[PDB]
Amino acid sequence: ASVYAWNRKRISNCVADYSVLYNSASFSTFKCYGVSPTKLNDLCFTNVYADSFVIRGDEVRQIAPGQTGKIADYNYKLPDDFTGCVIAWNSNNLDSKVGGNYNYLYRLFRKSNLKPFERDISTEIYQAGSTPCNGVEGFNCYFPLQSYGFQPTNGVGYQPYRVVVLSFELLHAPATVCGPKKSTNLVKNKCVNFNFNGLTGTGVLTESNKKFLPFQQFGRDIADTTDAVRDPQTLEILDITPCSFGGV
Amino acid sequence: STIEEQAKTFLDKFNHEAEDLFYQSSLASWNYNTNITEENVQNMNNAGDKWSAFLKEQSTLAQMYPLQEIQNLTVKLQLQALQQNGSSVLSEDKSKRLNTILNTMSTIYSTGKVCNPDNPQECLLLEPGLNEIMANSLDYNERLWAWESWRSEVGKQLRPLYEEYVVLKNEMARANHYEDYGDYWRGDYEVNGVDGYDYSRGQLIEDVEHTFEEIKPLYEHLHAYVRAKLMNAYPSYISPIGCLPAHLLGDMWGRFWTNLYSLTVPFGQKPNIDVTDAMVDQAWDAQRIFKEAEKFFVSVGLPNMTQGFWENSMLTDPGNVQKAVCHPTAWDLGKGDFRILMCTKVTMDDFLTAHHEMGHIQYDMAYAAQPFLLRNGANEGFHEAVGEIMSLSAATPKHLKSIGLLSPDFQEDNETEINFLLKQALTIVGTLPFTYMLEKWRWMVFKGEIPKDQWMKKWWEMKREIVGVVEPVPHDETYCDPASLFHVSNDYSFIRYYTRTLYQFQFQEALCQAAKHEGPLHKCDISNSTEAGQKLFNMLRLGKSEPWTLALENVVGAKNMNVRPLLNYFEPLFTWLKDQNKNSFVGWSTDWSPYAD
Ligand SMILES: *[C@@H]1O[C@H](CO)[C@@H](O[C@@H]2O[C@H](CO)[C@@H](O)[C@H](O)[C@H]2NC(C)=O)[C@H](O)[C@H]1NC(C)=O
Repeated sequence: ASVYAWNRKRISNCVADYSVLYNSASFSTFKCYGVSPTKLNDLCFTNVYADSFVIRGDEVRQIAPGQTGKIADYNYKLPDDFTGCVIAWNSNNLDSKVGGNYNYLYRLFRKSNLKPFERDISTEIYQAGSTPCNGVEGFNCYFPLQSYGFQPTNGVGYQPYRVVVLSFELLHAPATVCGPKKSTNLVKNKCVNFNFNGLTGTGVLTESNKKFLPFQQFGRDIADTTDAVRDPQTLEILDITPCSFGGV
Repeated sequence: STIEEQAKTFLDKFNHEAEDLFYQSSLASWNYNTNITEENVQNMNNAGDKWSAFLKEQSTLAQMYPLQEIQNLTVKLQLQALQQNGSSVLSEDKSKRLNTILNTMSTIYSTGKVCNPDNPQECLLLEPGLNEIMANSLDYNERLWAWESWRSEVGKQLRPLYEEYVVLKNEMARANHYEDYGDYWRGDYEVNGVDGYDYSRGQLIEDVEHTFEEIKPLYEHLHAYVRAKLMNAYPSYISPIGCLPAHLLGDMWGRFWTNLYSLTVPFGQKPNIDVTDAMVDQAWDAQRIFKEAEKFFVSVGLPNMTQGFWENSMLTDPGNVQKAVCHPTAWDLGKGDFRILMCTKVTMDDFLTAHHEMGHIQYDMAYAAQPFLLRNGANEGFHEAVGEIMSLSAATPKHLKSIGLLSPDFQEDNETEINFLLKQALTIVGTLPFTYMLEKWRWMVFKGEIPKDQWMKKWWEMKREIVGVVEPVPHDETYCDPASLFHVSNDYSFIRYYTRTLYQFQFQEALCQAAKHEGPLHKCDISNSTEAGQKLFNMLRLGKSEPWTLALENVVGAKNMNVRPLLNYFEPLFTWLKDQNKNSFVGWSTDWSPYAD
């Protein structure tokens, strides 16, 4: 969609794999504000707002925290305390066509600057002077939107550029967006330090004979000591025995 | 509220609108040129009319926004360029009369035909008939007959048309607070409001006069040697002391003396600089030409060029289903659209012409970030110079050897260098006095100082004193030979060629200095030189926002016009001409004429 009508998507209750986009190596711009891309991968966020639109290359700098401009102030404004990142890539092969891809628009004219994280889709003719527009364009009255001009021959500052802004959120609401929790291989019959979804126990894991219930996750003993855990991956039960120890 | 902010917002929005509409108009022109069809011509005409109407409306709407209280230099320059209404400064009737006169003059020049007296039914036009005859046939009688017929069938018709066109141009120039149309044209080079770079219209005139004065000995020696070779070819047609014939200059108006290189070659046995044999043996084509040119672009530091041009623009003649213009054109369409339209063949000449055209195109992307009103050169002699410096550098034997066109076993002796220098002088140096005199003549013709009843009597006089060329047939005021030229017959400034030549010589010298070149300037090649490309792009990207004097200072360090690069380039040729002309008369005599014995 147009930048003044930026597509807002709510990302939550899902695993957000930032590694694939961090290492796809095909995007012109990847700017992370407030947190490095690697560290946010192993971090949990309550929500993500994904604002996707198309702007020009020169306007790419406009889409950044603490920036002012036509796109920054009349189409999409970012708060200074930005948490997510911004990913932009050339769309000349897609969003640029022979004759001019004029479908896209941007709010060139507006009566006031946009509030951060606000979208303006007003189509009323902006009144430059004191002369009323009377519902039509003319003197002191112009359309608030200018059509984007995209052609395959355009330069870096004039080619189409799809921009996706991933703002991260973590607040009193329960955290939803987390990266892929890395899982290592499985070992057995060896005193190892394990962690199954937060158990963080240490011992020797052996093949179990007891049968859990499908809703159940891990067993327990009379002394309230963990003694059997079901694998979060392939469904099987393992008895955890304490590491061999004694006196000498 | 205030004029400043409202004018700036209007400037931005109508700059976007004008960029879009100019792109549409140039796209219609490109469609017409690639395929000459009735729908294509109609699209061309409609797009041109819409663009002109919207440009006039935007110019008027900017006119009601005063520039008195606007202090932004770029905004002021853009709005002043818009305010240059030109022919519309007069009444609607006067503008329509001027348009009709210009159209009639252009149509007469283009459709002008010459018919042999023996065969009245057989008639030939100027192009390609007259040009081919005058560049190939060496017969004095046939060349003189073609000269007289072309300058009579068109000159007599165009004389009233040219006179009324000049009168109208003076009228609008006076309505534009200019002394004459020459002043209006020179106002493009004028710089105002810039500290340390202001340029006046008379400054250009005096600089051109001084440059021609310091070039005079070299041109005199070159003309003397060409004349001597001409008696060597025409013993009984040209006096050793008298001036050269007008029709024996190679072309119709004497613009190019390259056609005389066959008869004025320093050595007709030594081979010339040409790699077309190896070029066609290497299975090269137009695609190979363009790829090698792009490789040369990226070799000098210039960035890789967009694939949109490759997937949009045409290279060779698109068969016979549709007709494409073979004239080399570099279309800076707009909205970042850049295309090239030429009939590219497997030849060295087409190689150099294509190199020139992608030089134009790269200069077009150079000022892409500038606004539409600033999306052009500072003057009319920059883009052609930018293309020609690259074309000449690629024409050097070093570039051909690097790209495989010339074998490394090739020997570079003084004979080939002298032949190439003389060929360039006939192509380049020969046209400088002619361009200078023609532009000056048009300047006082617009000024009206020279009485009309002896205008021709003035022209041939300056054909003798300046060019050193005497007409073979005397022409009265009925003849309008200067208007027989395409530029005069189509409202084109002619000083652009001389200015572009001097600019390109300066640019070549600057690029050679940046490339740490050692030796003759003609063998200098900017290939594989990042510093030269960067220095060129320092002025390429500036566009027309900065004064042209600022660009010249950035490139070569000379604020005003310079001829030192020309002297450095042609010093071997100057020495050779001085050595060869020691046994022949130097200069020319105005009194002698072919029609007087
Ligand atoms: C996690 O995903 C893997 C996908 O491979 C699932 O493991 C597969 O389970 C089948 C069951 O027969 C085996 O044949 C494959 O060899 C397993 N692949 C592996 C271990 O890489 C596993 O079931 C999933 N865990 C769940 C759903 O809890």
